Amino acid sequence: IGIRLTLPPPKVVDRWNEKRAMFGVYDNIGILGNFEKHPKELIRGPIWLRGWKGNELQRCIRKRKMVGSRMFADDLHNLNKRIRYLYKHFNRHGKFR
Amino acid sequence: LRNRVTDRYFRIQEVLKHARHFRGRKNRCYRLAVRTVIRAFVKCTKARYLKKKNMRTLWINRITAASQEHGLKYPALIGNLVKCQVELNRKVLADLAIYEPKTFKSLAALASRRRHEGFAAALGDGKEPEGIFSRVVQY
Amino acid sequence: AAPKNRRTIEVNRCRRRNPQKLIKVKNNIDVCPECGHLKQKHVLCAYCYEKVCKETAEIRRQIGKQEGGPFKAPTIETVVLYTGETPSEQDQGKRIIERDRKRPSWFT
Amino acid sequence: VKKGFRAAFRFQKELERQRLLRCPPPPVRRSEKPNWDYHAEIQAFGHRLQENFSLDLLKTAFVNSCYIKSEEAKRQLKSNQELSEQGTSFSQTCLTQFLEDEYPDMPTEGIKNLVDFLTGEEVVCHVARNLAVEQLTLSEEFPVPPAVLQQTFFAVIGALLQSSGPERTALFIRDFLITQMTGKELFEMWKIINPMGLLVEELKKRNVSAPESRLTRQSGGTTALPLYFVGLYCDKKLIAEGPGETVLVAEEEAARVALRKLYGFTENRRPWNYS
RNA sequence: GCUAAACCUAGCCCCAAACCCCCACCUUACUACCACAACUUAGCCAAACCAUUUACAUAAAGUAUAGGCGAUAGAAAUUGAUGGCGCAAUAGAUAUAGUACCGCAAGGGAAAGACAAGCAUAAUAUAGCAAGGACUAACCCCUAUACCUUCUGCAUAAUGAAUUAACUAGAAAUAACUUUGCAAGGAGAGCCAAAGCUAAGACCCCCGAAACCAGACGAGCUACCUAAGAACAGCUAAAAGAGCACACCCGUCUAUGUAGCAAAAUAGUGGGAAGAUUUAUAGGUAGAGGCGACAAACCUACCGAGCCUGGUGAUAGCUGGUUGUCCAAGAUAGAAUCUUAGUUCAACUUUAAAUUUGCCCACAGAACCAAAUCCCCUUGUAAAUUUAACUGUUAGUCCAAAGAGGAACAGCUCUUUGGACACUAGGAAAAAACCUUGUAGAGAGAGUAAAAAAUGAUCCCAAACAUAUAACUGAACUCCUCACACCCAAUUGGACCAAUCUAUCAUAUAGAAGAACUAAUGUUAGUAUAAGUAACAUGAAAACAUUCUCCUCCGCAUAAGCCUGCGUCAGAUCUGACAAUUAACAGCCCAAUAUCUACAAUCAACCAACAAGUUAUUACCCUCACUGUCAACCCAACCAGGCAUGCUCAUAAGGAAAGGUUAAAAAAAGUAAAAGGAACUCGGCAAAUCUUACCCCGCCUGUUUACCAAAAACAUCACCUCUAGCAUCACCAGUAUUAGAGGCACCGCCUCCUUAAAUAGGCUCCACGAGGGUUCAGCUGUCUCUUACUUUUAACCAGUGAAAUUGACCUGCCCGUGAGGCGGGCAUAACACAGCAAGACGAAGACCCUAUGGAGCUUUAAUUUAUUAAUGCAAAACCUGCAUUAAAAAUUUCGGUUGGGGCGACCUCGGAGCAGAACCCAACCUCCGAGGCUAAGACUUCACCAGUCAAAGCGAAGAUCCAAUAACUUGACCAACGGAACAAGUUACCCUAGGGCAAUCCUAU
Ligand SMILES: [Mg+2]
Ligand SMILES: [Mg+2]
Ligand SMILES: [Mg+2]
Ligand SMILES: [Mg+2]
Ligand SMILES: [Mg+2]
Ligand SMILES: [Mg+2]
Ligand SMILES: [Mg+2]
Ligand SMILES: [Mg+2]
Ligand SMILES: [Mg+2]
Ligand SMILES: [Mg+2]
Ligand SMILES: [Mg+2]
Ligand SMILES: [Mg+2]
Ligand SMILES: [Mg+2]
Ligand SMILES: [Mg+2]
Ligand SMILES: [Mg+2]
Ligand SMILES: [Mg+2]
Ligand SMILES: [Mg+2]
Ligand SMILES: [Mg+2]
Ligand SMILES: [Mg+2]
Ligand SMILES: [Mg+2]
Ligand SMILES: [Mg+2]
Ligand SMILES: [Mg+2]
Ligand SMILES: [Mg+2]
Ligand SMILES: [Mg+2]
Ligand SMILES: [Mg+2]
Ligand SMILES: [Mg+2]
Ligand SMILES: [Mg+2]
Ligand SMILES: [Mg+2]
Ligand SMILES: [Mg+2]
Ligand SMILES: [Mg+2]
Ligand SMILES: [Mg+2]
Ligand SMILES: [Mg+2]
Ligand SMILES: [Mg+2]
Ligand SMILES: [Mg+2]
Ligand SMILES: [Mg+2]
Ligand SMILES: [Mg+2]
Ligand SMILES: [Mg+2]
Ligand SMILES: [Mg+2]
Ligand SMILES: [Zn+2]
Repeated sequence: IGIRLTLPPPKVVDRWNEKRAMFGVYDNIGILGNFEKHPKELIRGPIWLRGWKGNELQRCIRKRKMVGSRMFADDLHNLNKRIRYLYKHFNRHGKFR
Repeated sequence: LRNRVTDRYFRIQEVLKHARHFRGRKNRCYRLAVRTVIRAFVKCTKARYLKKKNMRTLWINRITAASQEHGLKYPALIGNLVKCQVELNRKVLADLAIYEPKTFKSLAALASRRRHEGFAAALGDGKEPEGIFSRVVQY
Repeated sequence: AAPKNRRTIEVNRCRRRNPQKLIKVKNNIDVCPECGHLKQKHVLCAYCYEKVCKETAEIRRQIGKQEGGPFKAPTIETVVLYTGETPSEQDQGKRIIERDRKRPSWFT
Repeated sequence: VKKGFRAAFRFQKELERQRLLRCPPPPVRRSEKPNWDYHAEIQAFGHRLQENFSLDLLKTAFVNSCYIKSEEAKRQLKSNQELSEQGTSFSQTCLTQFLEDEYPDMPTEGIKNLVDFLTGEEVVCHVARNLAVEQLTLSEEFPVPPAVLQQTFFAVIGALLQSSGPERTALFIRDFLITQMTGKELFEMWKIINPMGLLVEELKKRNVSAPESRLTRQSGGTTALPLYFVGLYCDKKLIAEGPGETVLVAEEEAARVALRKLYGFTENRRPWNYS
């Protein structure tokens, strides 16, 4: 048996808190603001991902370049190993040549 | 764990419910219930053909019994009722033999009559007048 | 060798619950007609035997307390007498093992 | 804990379903469960049978003295006695007429027995459960006792008669009560004992000597599964033939078949004409 | 009804921001207190080997450039810069914890907290993949060869699964296609643009080697060595690697044991036992290294190369797996390849799109030297070609036919035309390959197709029938009433969708993603089966004080090790509290300087030897502190094993071989045995008895393969050969009668009988041998030929209670097919218990082949001299740089078809029969050689790369890369001739991944 018996507590979502009521506001700051700013300049998050996209290999390479010299030793060694593996995989393994 | 099947129970019971009436461990253990249930449904599908074949052979047997009760084999009865243009099938012939003996007696008499007419005609020389029951009716 | 297939619960039930393996109901129990305790026919009433062994042990404790140490098997018969029982006329010249409780009704 | 809600609710519903198979609830009046309005229900009862019941008479044909008394006692209008009497009396008379005209030779004892069977509790309750009389009828005890269903059913027939006249009521009776004779043999409704005596009586009334019982056919005389075919005769002419395992039982069955043939109630009689 | 099943949070993951924190302790760490020093990543991995080589903001740009110009590598100038569609106790950190526990060590590394399977209630009744058609009826009747994966299909041919629950396997570009925006321009700079641009949508898995390299940890086992210690009774013999034989050490032969008492023991029988012996204690040698009386022996249970961490998610042309529903199209030309276990191209398949001919096909037509084939007008048809875009299959089996090879046979290799199979269904018995039949659902309707015999070895095999009119029976084929996408592998297209999160509703529309398990000897947890089976334990009586019977190479102490581990009390069937082991024994030491310090020990005296074994001066008049002290004990996971020394030598000390019973088999140990005494057997193994003789090998004692070989191997005195003229770390505080390295093995001598019978036995050279062979005599249950009794085991009662194994089983025999399960016969009420070993291909170890797997060994296989040593030349009597020669190593590889694998040939191109008549078609089948320029259209060696013909017109009559080159272009090798730039022999020590109807003849009529 892998199914619960009593009902879960009700997850109450407040669809009108501040974060949801104001979602998206200023996502047209460029078109409606004389192009002073750009939408990407509102993306809050990692230093090395604000307004950029890519597969895991490119993401790891970018992380190494921009914060590789600030990383803890073991995390950085893991990152280098990961880049090595992904290089081998994306460049030698796969259905399509 | 991001996504885990939360309802594997119902997918199991969909297959066990068809196995409660089995015998052994293969009525509560899925790994065996599945194989035997699948064999069960395959036989269930494939068995309709045999159902038709078997009911027809039962009817042929019952009709042979009834027709032998009146001194007349089964080849004669069917092969000489059609020569009288009676399209009674075999299900209803069996039902008549069991549940209406005298009607079947009459049908057997008719078959023997037509058989005799055929023998008499073939024994003769030429196209002498056809038998009183051997006259076909056209559409 | 080793088994080639698990044995099902059905075969195991036809073996384990076969009559030859069941515990038989005993046809030889009854009640001590006088004493009124359970007993088998060919065996002593357990309660009576225990109440006899207790007195035998007490008598033997007195015997040990009187003989002193080991290696003192007497060369005469022995008689045991309970309270208020003078040595009878037949028991003179036989060692007496005094006890300090009224003689049991079952001691004849 | 697996995160989710759908499987939990689905399992709760399945548990409730299982819990409503073991320990089912005590059955209760359909007039208490949800989705009930008496007026629409009674009007639909009318229109369903293809009959133009007068609404007031039909309303008072489903109310029983028990219900009136219980309402009077529970509080700290007409009842259906008269309609029930009219309906029962008319039903008896009309069934007698039907059976007499369909089966002329049958004796008055047999016709009265058939009429008691069809208007009895065993068949009236069956015809009253499968036409929603128990749902509309007012009483104390649920399920309504079969006697109360019977008296309410004939109250409804009485309302039908007082409303739409005799002929339509006769069609109603032909449609629901007489149909119950379908398949039943005669002596499954007219329960009798000592059939040979009754055969001898009827044959005497027609001035012919009592029948001689012979042994027509037999197989397995000595075994434990015999078959004796006993054939009554009446001055060298057969009038019946019966099977059995004992010769006594075969003679009894020969008497039963002879009685059926004389009373015109055979297995292959002209089937009742409903058109 | 038990067992269980359920839950939330304790916490954690990824971001953002901010730069983070009394005493004792480097000696033996956690100890109050005395005279040296630290300062290039190799290689797994790609190139399908491998050797140069191979990765550690945006844009310019994957451009310049580098590169066996292969795989791949790759700039710069300039440009400009508090949170969560995260986990929620098998997840998230390994975490309640780096604790418990494993390991000597480096190091490894957990678990968990809040009516599923299994059973009981309730054992079963002929028959059989356990179901289906059904039926009034559970069985009985008819039908019916388990699932996954791999091989051409596989009856199970083989692999995997006891069973439940949880967790467990498709990540992304280049183009294309679809839908939006804008459109000669698109885009929020860099880019593209001859309808394109911008955005989105779609597509590329999991587990597993032996290995390699680097840095740590290990000599508490074992090999050897060092320092300082210890043991060796008694007898015989007196200075001896002496004889018999205890302690001690080893481990010859047999039996027990084989998850055992023990991951190598027990009992007997054996070799040594004053020495080359054995042994306690501390130290040393460290992994291509150590050590080695060389056996590839040993270096912490597994060493032809330790172990741990890291590179490491090594790589794997090899094995195994790969998870919802439904539909549809869908299969066997060939070429090259260090290549035939694989890849690329083609052929075939699929989708989308464009266009118009495609298939069949008569008459005509295709050479000189039988079947048929090619080509098209019509005709029946509706398909075909072309374009854009991907994957997948590829060298299959059987049957008819024509050939080549082996007879015209060997169920034989190969080529060709056709069919079938790997797709449905019915028949010939079972039946992939023969005959009949396809497009799919419901029917309790119908018509047919194919389809029946004539006249040697367990146990024959449907039962029967000579003569009543020939028709009937028979499918998923066809018709009938209704409904329709609803029967192929690999692959490809499409329509739906379970559950979770997010946005908006507040189950739907969308967006997302750790998104679905009948299967990886998967992992974790639960419970089964074998199974209440195998195995284990407590001497007797009693008055619980005691007495009795029997046993021990045992016991007491110190040492080493361990650390409170049967003392009291109180709770239970082990938990807590309390208590204890008192120094005289043992450890913990020493003020400095100079001086000395020749002769053994052995009852130490006789003989005899060799292995040769502290004080004087100066300074100090201080006193007992500190620690060990227990036990039934330590190393072996808990234990018939291992454990140094002193003393008791059969016990003053210590213990208990039988839980109760009965006295079956088979098994184990022992005792006895008539007559005969090796006739057993490979052999006198075992046992009983104690004698003799020879032969082979080795001179002797000794040493060796811890755990299958103790030897005829190693070592060894003796002899011989080679090298070396000599200082303070080995040889060596040595010096040619010395030291090191080799061969051989003292010494002397030379450089026909046996048996009745027989394939066995019969350079000299004493002594010795658990060495090998033979013989005499004896002895005996080895045997002729077994038998009895005892003990353990055993069987039963009572307690405690495993493990391999297991798809499901409702688990028969015979014959046939290719066997408990299929077919045809036979048999058949259910159920324990004890036996047996014919069958369930019943549950480790070998042998053959393969891999452009791994690791070696040798070399006269290729490449090198980096390191060392000589020289030679420059550099200021020594070191630095360059060159040559060598040794020492280091890296690296082992082409293809094949008698029977090996031997040996051949490997590219060309011509003749197979392949009779367009094209093509194999051979280690059949027979032989070769190494002027421009330009419509075409042919081709079944791909590509190459190759071939050519009207007109103008002018004259064996690849790529590299080097030399101004050049016009040029060559050898690449002949393994689609070519690694340069690599052989071999693995009896090998390791991993895997695969496995007879020409010639024998015999009878
Ligand atoms: Mg049919
Ligand atoms: Mg490589
Ligand atoms: Mg955890
Ligand atoms: Mg964990
Ligand atoms: Mg259950
Ligand atoms: Mg089998
Ligand atoms: Mg298995
Ligand atoms: Mg040592
Ligand atoms: Mg891998
Ligand atoms: Mg391969
Ligand atoms: Mg299809
Ligand atoms: Mg043509
Ligand atoms: Mg069809
Ligand atoms: Mg839904
Ligand atoms: Mg998943
Ligand atoms: Mg599994
Ligand atoms: Mg057993
Ligand atoms: Mg036992
Ligand atoms: Mg002390
Ligand atoms: Mg002292
Ligand atoms: Mg002590
Ligand atoms: Mg003692
Ligand atoms: Mg004992
Ligand atoms: Mg015992
Ligand atoms: Mg003897
Ligand atoms: Mg020796
Ligand atoms: Mg020896
Ligand atoms: Mg027991
Ligand atoms: Mg067989
Ligand atoms: Mg048995
Ligand atoms: Mg290869
Ligand atoms: Mg290799
Ligand atoms: Mg040729
Ligand atoms: Mg060719
Ligand atoms: Mg070509
Ligand atoms: Mg020209
Ligand atoms: Mg080649
Ligand atoms: Mg070639
Ligand atoms: Zn008593």
